[PDB]
This record gives sequence, C-alpha cells and structure tokens, in this order.
Amino acid sequence: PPPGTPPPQTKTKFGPLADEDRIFTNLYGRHDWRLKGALKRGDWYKTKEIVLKGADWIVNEIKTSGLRGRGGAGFPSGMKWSFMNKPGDGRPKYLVVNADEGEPGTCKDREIMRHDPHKLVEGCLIAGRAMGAQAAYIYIRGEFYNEASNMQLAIAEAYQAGLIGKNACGTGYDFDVFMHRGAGAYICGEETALIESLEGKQGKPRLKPPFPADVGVFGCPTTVTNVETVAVAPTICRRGGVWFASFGRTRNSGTKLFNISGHVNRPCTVEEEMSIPLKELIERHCGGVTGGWDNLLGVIPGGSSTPIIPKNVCDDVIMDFDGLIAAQTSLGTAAIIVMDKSTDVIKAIARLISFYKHESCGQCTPCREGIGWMNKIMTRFVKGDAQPAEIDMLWEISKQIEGHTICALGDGAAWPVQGLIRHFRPEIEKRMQLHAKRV
Amino acid sequence: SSPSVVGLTSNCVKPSSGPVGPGASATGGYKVPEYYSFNRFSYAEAEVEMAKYRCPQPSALK
Amino acid sequence: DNLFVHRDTPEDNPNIPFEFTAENKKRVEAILSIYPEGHKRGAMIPLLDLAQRQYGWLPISAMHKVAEILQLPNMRVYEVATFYTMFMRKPTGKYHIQVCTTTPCWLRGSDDILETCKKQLGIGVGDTTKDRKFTISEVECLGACVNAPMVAINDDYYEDLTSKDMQDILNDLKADKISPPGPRNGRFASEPKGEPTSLSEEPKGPGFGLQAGL
Amino acid sequence: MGWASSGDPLSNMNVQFGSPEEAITFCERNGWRWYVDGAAKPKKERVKNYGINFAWNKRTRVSTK
Amino acid sequence: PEKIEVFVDDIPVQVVPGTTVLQAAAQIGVEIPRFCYHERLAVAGNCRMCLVEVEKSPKPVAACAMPVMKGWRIKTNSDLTRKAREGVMEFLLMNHPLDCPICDQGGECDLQDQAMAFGSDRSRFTDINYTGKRAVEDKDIGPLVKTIMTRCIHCTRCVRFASEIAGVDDLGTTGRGNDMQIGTYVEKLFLTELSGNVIDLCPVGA
Ligand SMILES: Cc1cc2nc3c(=O)[nH]c(=O)nc-3n(C[C@H](O)[C@H](O)[C@H](O)COP(=O)(O)O)c2cc1C
Ligand code: SF4
Ligand code: SF4
Ligand code: SF4
Ligand code: FES
Ligand code: FES
Repeated sequence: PPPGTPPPQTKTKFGPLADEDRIFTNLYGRHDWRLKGALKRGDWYKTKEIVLKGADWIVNEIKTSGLRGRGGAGFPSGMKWSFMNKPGDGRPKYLVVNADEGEPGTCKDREIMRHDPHKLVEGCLIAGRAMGAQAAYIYIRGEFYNEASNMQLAIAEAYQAGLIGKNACGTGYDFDVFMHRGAGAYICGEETALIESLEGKQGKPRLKPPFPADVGVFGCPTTVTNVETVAVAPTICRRGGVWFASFGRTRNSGTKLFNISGHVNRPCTVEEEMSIPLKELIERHCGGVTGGWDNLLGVIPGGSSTPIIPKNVCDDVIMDFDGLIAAQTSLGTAAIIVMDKSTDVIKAIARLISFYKHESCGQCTPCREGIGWMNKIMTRFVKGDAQPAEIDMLWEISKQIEGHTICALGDGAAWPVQGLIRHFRPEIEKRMQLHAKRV
Repeated sequence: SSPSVVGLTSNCVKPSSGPVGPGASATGGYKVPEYYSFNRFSYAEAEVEMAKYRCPQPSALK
Repeated sequence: DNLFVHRDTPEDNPNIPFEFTAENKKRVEAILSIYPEGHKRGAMIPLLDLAQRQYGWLPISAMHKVAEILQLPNMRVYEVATFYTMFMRKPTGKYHIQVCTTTPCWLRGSDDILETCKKQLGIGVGDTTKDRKFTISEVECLGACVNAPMVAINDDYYEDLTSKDMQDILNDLKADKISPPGPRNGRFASEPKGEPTSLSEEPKGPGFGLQAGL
Repeated sequence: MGWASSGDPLSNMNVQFGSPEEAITFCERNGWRWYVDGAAKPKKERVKNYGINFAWNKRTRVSTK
Repeated sequence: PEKIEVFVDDIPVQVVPGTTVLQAAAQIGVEIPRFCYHERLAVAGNCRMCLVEVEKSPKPVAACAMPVMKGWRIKTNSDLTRKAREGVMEFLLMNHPLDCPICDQGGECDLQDQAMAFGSDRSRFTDINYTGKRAVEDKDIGPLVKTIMTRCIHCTRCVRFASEIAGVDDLGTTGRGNDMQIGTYVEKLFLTELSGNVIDLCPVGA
C-alpha cells in the first residue's frame, strides 16, 4: 500500500482501553507534572532522532496513522501538515496551537495544560519541524489565567533544560514557543479569527480562500491545530502509526477523550477508545445516568453546536467521527451532555441559542442577526406563546442561515434548532398547547 | 537544579502550606499545588524571565 | 446596560492620569518583543490585559496609553478593547463573581447559585455594590463544564458548588479572608467521584512501546 | 403662485438609442445641430485580490476588517 | 497570462486568472447583487448578498471575493441562488426601521432596489408585535454628515473608505453580536477634506 492509506482495522469490540495505551497518563494528575516526573514518565524520549528524521517521515507516519483532527471540524491532520510542507518562498513559517476550549460542554483541553503541559510542548516541537515552523504560538483562552501561567512555567523548565529553543535537543534546528492569552471570546477558537486575534485586529474571522497554508499570521504560511491533535502527535511518532491504527474502526481512527456531563451520576473526563458504543461507556467510566438508562431524554454527543439525539435513537450509537454522521449528528468534541427524562429540553436549547447570540462576532448578515432572530423565537417558544407555524420558521430559517455564513459558527447555531424540531417537536406542540388552553 | 523553577516573583507564594485549593500538594497524589500558587501578575513575570532565551524575531520592514 | 459608547464621566475620562508603573514598564518592554518587528500591533491585547490588571478596570486614558505605546490611531484600540468581553470598561470592583449559567451548569442547577449570590450581596446581575467589593456577572462557559456547577472570582475556579457553600464562600469573602479555590465535594480535577476506574497503573516509563525500529 | 414657468417646448424632450452612430444618423435626418459627448473607454481590469488585504511587507495590509 | 474558460450561466467567458467571480460576471454582463463590495474599496465578505452557486458547490460562495478557477460553472440565476438571496434580505430587513418616507435616500436606496429585484414580498418577522426591533443611538460626527445609525446595515463601506482612501482612520466598529455599532467610541468630528464621499458610499441612508 502507498505511503498514506492507513491500514484498515479488523476488530469488532472496541471496548475499554488499556492504561498502557492511554497516552495522557497523567490525566487526573495522579503523578508529578514538572519535568522531573515528565522524563520519569517518558515525555522527551529520542526527540533528537525523531526530529532529525525530517518532514517526509513525520507526515507519512501521520498519514498511516489516519488521525482525524480533534478540533471539532474533523478534517484529518496529515493533509493539513503536508500543505505546510511546500517550500519555495522566503517566509517565516509559523505554527499556531489553538488551545481554546470555548465550546460549551467541553473541558478536556483545560486539563492537558494543568497536568501534562510538557507533552504539548514536546508535540509542538515535533510538529513544528514537520511544518517547517520558524516558531509557534500556544493561543489560550483568557479564562484560564492559571493554566496559561502553568504552561508558561512548563516552557520555563523546557527552555532552561535546553529541550526547546535554539539547537533544541541538540538537533541544531531552532524553534521557540510563545504564549498568547487571548482575551476570552468563543469565536477565537476559529482558525482565521484566532489569526486575526494574534495579529491584533478586531478578532473577527476571514474568508477562505486563501487558507492559512497560503497566508496566515502576519500574512505568513501557518496552520491552526488543536491541542489534542498536537499532543498525540509526538506519541504517534514515538509509538508507531501502525499501533495508532490498532484502535478505531475506519476513517474515524485512533482514540479520543470524552467529557460526560449533565444529568449524570459521576460526570468526568475519560480517555477511551473511539468507535465505542455510547451506552457501554456511560456504564463503564461514568456510573450511568442519574435516573438510570431509561430515565434519559436526550444526549448531545458533540457538546454544544451539535443536534441532540433522543434516547431511542441513542440506544445503539457508535461513537466516532463517522457513524454519528449517519445518525444525523456530528461528534464535535466528543462532549456528551446528557439530560434525564425530566427537564425542559426546549429551554435547555434556548440557553444554547442565547449563548450563540451573545457569541457571534457579527460580521455576516445571517449570523449577526439570524441567531438574534432565533433567540427571539425560541424565547417565545419557551414561554409557550407562539403559533405552531413558528415550528416552520425555525426549521426554514435554520436552513437559510446554514451554509451562507463565513465561519462555521453559524452552522453550530443552525444545527441544534434543527435537531430540536426533528426529534422533540411533540414537546413544543404540547408546550404551545398548554399555553393556548390557558389562554 | 540546572532546570530551575521560574523566578521567585512569578511564584505567588513559596509552597509551604502543603494542602492547597482542593487538596493538592507535593504529597497526596493530586500533585499540582503549583497550579493554585499563581499570582495576579504571574503571567507577565514569566515573560520577564524569558527575555534571556528567545531568539531574534523576524522583521518585515528591513 | 453595557454601552458601546463612552461619555466623559468624572470617574472615567481621559483627564484621569494613567501610567504604567516601573514594574509593569519592564513587563511591557519584555512582552512587546515576542512579535515580529513589522507587526507590533499583535501585542495590544496583552497590553490591555496588563493595564486592566494593574488598575482593576479599563479607563479611556489607559486605552490612549496603549495607543501611544504602539503609535496607532486611538480608534483601533477602542475597537478591540470594546470587542473582548472581560475588558471591563466600567469600574469593576475588587472581586468579580462570574457564574456560568449555560448548559450543563444550568442543568446541574446553576440557577440556584446565582439566585443566592444576588440574595447575599444585595444587588442584581450586572451590578456592583457601592463598596465595589463585589460585582455579579454572568458568563457563558468557563471551560469547567465537567465540574458543573461552578463559579469564578477574577482568577479562581470554585466548582462543584451549591447554595450552602456559596453562602460560606461569600461570608468568607465578606470577611475578606483567603478562600481555597477548586472543587469542594471530594474530587480535585475532572476525575470521577469516589474510587478510580482508569489510569490505576504506574506510568510505564521512557521508551515504552517504542517502534523498536526507526 | 411661484411655480417654475417655462415657455420652451423641447425642454423635457428625451430620446434613446443603442449606439451613438445611430443617434447621429437620426439627428442629421431631422436636421438638428448636435455635438457628441464621448462616454468612456473600456474599463481597465483591476486585479482586486483578496489576499492583498493581508500582506507581510506591502503597505496594503488592511488596518481593520 | 492565458485567460481561463469558465461557463458563467452556460456562457463561456474569458478571465485572466485570479479574477473574481463577480468581476467576471460583469465582464460577460450579468450583475450580482452587492452591498459590501465597491470597485474602489478593499474586498470583504459582509453582506452575503453576492452569494452564488457553482455546480458541485458544497457551499455557496461570495462572488465578490471568490477567485475563479478552471472549468467552473456559475449558476447565477439558479433557484439555489434565489433561495440564498431571499433569505439574506429577509435578514437585512428584519430590523431595518420603517423610515423610508423620512429617510433621505428614499427612492435612491440600494436596499429598496435590491429588495424589489431579489427579495421576497412577505414579512415572516412576527416579533414586531412581541418585542419589536433593535435601535441605536445616533452619533454626532460633524456639521456636514447627518448620522442616523439605526438604519445602518454594517456594510463597512464607511469603515474601509476612511481607513484607506482618506486615511482618517478614526471611524470604526465596536461590540459583538447584533449590538455591534459603527462610529467613534467617543464623540469626535469626522473632519476631512474627502469626508463628503462617505455619503455617496453608504448604500443606506445612515
Ligand atoms: C465558532 C468556532 C469555534 C471553534 N472553537 C474551537 C475550540 O475551542 N478548540 C479547538 O480545538 N478548535 C475550535 N474550532 C475549530 C478550529 O478553528 C480548527 O478547526 C481546529 O484547530 C482544527 O484543528 P484539527 O482539525 O487539526 O484538529 C472552532 C471553530 C469555530 C467556527
Ligand atoms: S458566522 Fe457569525 S461569528 Fe462567524 S464571522 Fe460571520 S457573523 Fe461572525
Ligand atoms: S435606507 Fe432604504 S430601506 Fe432603509 S429607510 Fe432609507 S430608503 Fe428605506
Ligand atoms: S454606516 Fe453606511 S457605509 Fe457604514 S457600515 Fe453602515 S451602512 Fe455601511
Ligand atoms: S457552562 Fe459552566 S463551565 Fe461550562
Ligand atoms: S458584496 Fe459580497 S458579501 Fe457583500
């Protein structure tokens, strides 16, 4: 088979993980995180050799790893990093590591900084060689002032030890990492908007084309890559792209973190193989729904920006980038927000819309107002005062918004209301019915 | 240690209280008291350290 | 109540003198240099952060000061300083209680905690006491959805909360005594309650699972 | 009554043609005096690129978005 | 530089490579509705009114800022385009106020003209009876330019013109979301020899 084309897997039961296979071992912080424990846990191992291998090496094992970017969009990284690897220009190539955790329902990103900052730094270094990056910037939310310092501290130990900097790890190649704590705003998790943030402009995103691979920060070739996408990379280059294909079923290859929260007995974050049944996971590492599996009204698998799925359709769901797509939902950040059978889903979703209304730069005609419209309609629905035809407005308005906006945020605002109408429309009808009868 | 810790200023308080925040300490298992020991100005103080190491920046204007 | 138009108030106005104290002046010099020579405009957000951190909120004179540093029109700084949410352009106060009132924090009851906060501080949302010791505020999500419900105070993360503890926390901050941030229900960091179900094994060590070749 | 009186008949008169040569042909056939007024040369292509908004060296970097 | 062949509306067309879709459509003769695009200003995608469908388009593209590529097929007047345009104008006309009779650009307003040509004719906005529309304080900007920003559509023609053509740089945008406004954060006078031209640029009567 060609250099890419990750080997297909031939396993049916994608059950639990083996803690040897858990790359993020220090997650939950049971062990030291400073460079003492890190090199005790094998955090900078043969980096000199791997970096020396070159970009053709690194990109290739990434390809055969078949890794799909965990940034929420889901496009694979091997092609992304390959685009960076195109010479023929005198530019200062850069690498941006988006550490934004703006996505409601998502908390995985925070803990990587808080418990394995060294792992990320090592990963940025190996990737930065593959991207020919002159340097890199670890953009981070302004809501994590303590993490950002924590990363700054890890950068201190690395610079002082000589792991990263000029002649990093004795390879001679130079690479410096900087920390930019963007004043929190959810939109900054976008590639282009982040780049605008670093540049100091307004913060609103940009049209595509050109892509960051064409022109990015400072009008220079760059890529925004998610924290997890980077953090896994050095382990892949250190453990084997074949092994990483050992997990996963198909194009949805590898393993991912999960953040289970909501009406849940013992919500937490779990490292666990992708391509798993959701019910099995909820009963393994989670303890199960507070009211038991039966007392379940719906789960949002990708966290916010993702349509909800009801219990019946949820009972047999394969958790992965694929599979869920067939079930009419996007895995997003694998942020599972679960609600018991007894709660106002409608005003749960209305809260999401208010979040979008408050979190939308306001550059595009649909998104600067259309979410504002959806907010007005949903508020009226929640209070029960609306003609049933407004079911169709929300359906048909949502189609008008989706696809015409610049950054994917509009789609994140469009989908949840589409899911709500598709699967819990009878609830809205009853809510409207009760209001009318009292009226 | 040759890989020293960050400057003493960047460290809000020298860890002496052991259990901090939710029960972190160098002893106990949740071994990250350093996270809860960050000052109002810890961030900026970090870069003050980092004037030493960072390499020349690219320049567009010649 | 948030206004994207500024008027010369006695408390907020360019006449007020703002300047970076010598400590911050060093930091400003150090921080500027992480941006390539051509594009120094990218450091602006960190600079505004520092000014707010020194002062406690952003006065218009401070925005002028950053503009003077970077040699750009005062409007561009206004554009950014108005865009980003926590750049409080009004007198904030000592402590700035922030409550994430979105799902799943709302699901876990985070309306309760907000209701109590208003009760005990005596003021409503988007408000500040005459003391300015406290400022209630709502935020969408603080990246601690897992430890829901949760509150943050100007650096802090108080999670796994409830009405009872918030009462205690406010009484503590009313007394002005240090409070231990982080969850206060038994867990520490995004780890399932009680006994552990994963990562119960010692980390393998360097070289484990190496390719064994190349 | 302070209206705008006008004792001049061909004041509003206005006719359309497809091309100036047609009009000159018409105008002669009706025995008028005329003088054409050259409209404009073909528009010269303007590059109007999007990337120039974001450049590393060129002055054309946009100040804002 | 050989010119590409692209079938704008089932008509072969010649474009020097890098030409934008809109700039090619005018070349042949078709015109796309625009609000944020002007010949003599930097390109931006704001209005989303210039959208258009290309055969095998996952995503309708903004003609104003879309460089043409080999062997494309731009379906200007195809129903998907018509669906897009109407939705965008329903959006623009949500909370534009009811001020045509007192708006000095009445009968000269691109929003009216493009509403006629390319927009719908029924108001799905039912919330006028419940919570109404939005409003914005007007700004004092000078003795020449009267400003009524509650009509603005945030096309940023004023923003881009001032920054580039006159270089005044003192007029800009502020805030997120539907509450984004335009003006100067603090009361000033937009004093500039070329300041008049903004009145011609503003497509609406703000
Ligand atoms: C509105 C919006 C918010 C986003 N927020 C995040 C975020 O918080 N964290 C993240 O990693 N990616 C976020 N993204 C996606 C990133 O822009 C980008 O797709 C990600 O870095 C992809 O990296 P990857 O594909 O290599 O994993 C967001 C996109 C949009 C449109
Ligand atoms: S889609 Fe919304 S958030 Fe994204 S750029 Fe457009 S207006 Fe801003
Ligand atoms: S700008 Fe156009 S649509 Fe708006 S009030 Fe004036 S004439 Fe009417
Ligand atoms: S004021 Fe006029 S020119 Fe400026 S953005 Fe609004 S509509 Fe466009
Ligand atoms: S909504 Fe509370 S941390 Fe996310
Ligand atoms: S003319 Fe293209 S988005 Fe406005």
